[PDB]
Amino acid sequence: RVPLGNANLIGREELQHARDAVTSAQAQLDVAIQQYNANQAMILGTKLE
Amino acid sequence: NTATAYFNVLNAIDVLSYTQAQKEAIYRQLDQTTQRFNVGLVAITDVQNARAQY
Repeated sequence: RVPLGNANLIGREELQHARDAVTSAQAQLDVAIQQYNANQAMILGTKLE
Repeated sequence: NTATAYFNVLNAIDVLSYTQAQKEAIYRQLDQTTQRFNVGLVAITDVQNARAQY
């Protein structure tokens, strides 16, 4: 969507929404990654015994 | 007849101005549609329709 806005062929609210969507997706990914890391704190990559 | 001819000329002037404005608007719409297709949000049929309208 960015190039259309560069030439002023879409509303600026459309660019704001897309950028905010990218940021929100990044935050959700961070939440998932930290959850997984929290789970891995109880194993520390050691054998079963 | 003289009065009628005078007013006909004036009406023609006004209609010409209106159609010029219409052409500007349609040209900008065609530009938008072509750019969107190039960026990859529409199909060729939309560009064909825009060209027909222009």
